[PDB]
This record gives sequence, C-alpha cells and structure tokens, in this order.
Amino acid sequence: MTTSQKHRDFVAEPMGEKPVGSLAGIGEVLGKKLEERGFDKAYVVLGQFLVLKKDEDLFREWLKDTCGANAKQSRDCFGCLREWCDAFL
Amino acid sequence: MTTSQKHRDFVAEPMGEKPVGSLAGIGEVLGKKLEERGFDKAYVVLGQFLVLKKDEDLFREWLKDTCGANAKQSRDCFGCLREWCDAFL
Repeated sequence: MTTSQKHRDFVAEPMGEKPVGSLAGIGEVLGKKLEERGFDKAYVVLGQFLVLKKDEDLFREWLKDTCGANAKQSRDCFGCLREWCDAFL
Repeated sequence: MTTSQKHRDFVAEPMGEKPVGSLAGIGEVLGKKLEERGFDKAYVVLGQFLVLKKDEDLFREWLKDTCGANAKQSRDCFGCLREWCDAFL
C-alpha cells in the first residue's frame, strides 16, 4: 500500500488542527469537496469514521458518495484513519 | 465541577471500547437512549462531538434533543469529551 509519507507521519504524531486535505487518500480536489460539505478540518472527518463504527462498506460508500473518491483512495483513508485510531483510540 | 472520578479516569487513559454510559455526564438511562440511537460505544459519541466542530451550542442541543439530557449533564460531556481530545487529539 504505497501510501505517501503522510500516512506514517499522520499515525506517528497527533493530528492537531491539520487541514482535511492532510488525511492520506484525500487529495486537494477531494479535500475541497469535503470542505464544502462542512469538513474544513481533518478531525471533523475522523469523526465521521467514528460515527460509522469503522464500517468499511458504510465509510467507503459515504466518502465516495460524498465526494466521488475511488475505491482506491477510500482504502487509504480507511487504514489511515483506522491506524491512527489504533495508536490513538 | 464535581465530576465523578470517571471524568479524570477517562482523560487519564485511552477510551478503548468502553460503553457509552462510561462517558461523564451520560448516566445509564441516557446511555440507553444514545444506544437506541446507534451509539452502543463511547467512541461513536465522541465522533459526534468531532463532527460538531466542538460547537458547544450545537452539541448541547444535539445531546439534549437526542436524549433529553439537562443543561447540567451536557456540560460534563462537553468538558469531558473536549478534555479527552486535548490529551488524545
């Protein structure tokens, strides 16, 4: 899963108030759509993952249906948000 | 804010998969209503707080409108969930 250094950097130190586009799998174009949806910060998006009880099918359908992310980009957000939770939750 | 030892214990160690009724301010009766609302775990409720951008007025209206918590019990959840985030987020 050739994730960018952001995936390891994200699960290597707190998220603080970093921008949504900072989450692995979310690019600048996708971060803009979530931002227009009321998610101007990554911690708001991690909240959605927690609300879905880590349901991978509900999360991927939610992200894809919410912005159009591909099956591939959603996998990076699932493991990226989920691994952060494993070290942090 | 005479919060029970649960408030300090909650922000003193990870939350893990502890039951919703474990959050400070949420009693067994209130934990049952959130549970019927799809929040069988505390980490699902913390997610709601993250989705509301810590908006105290939206959070208190949501918890009160969702279960009927009093202005008093919602204050314990706000500072309790918010302080956990300060140490864990």
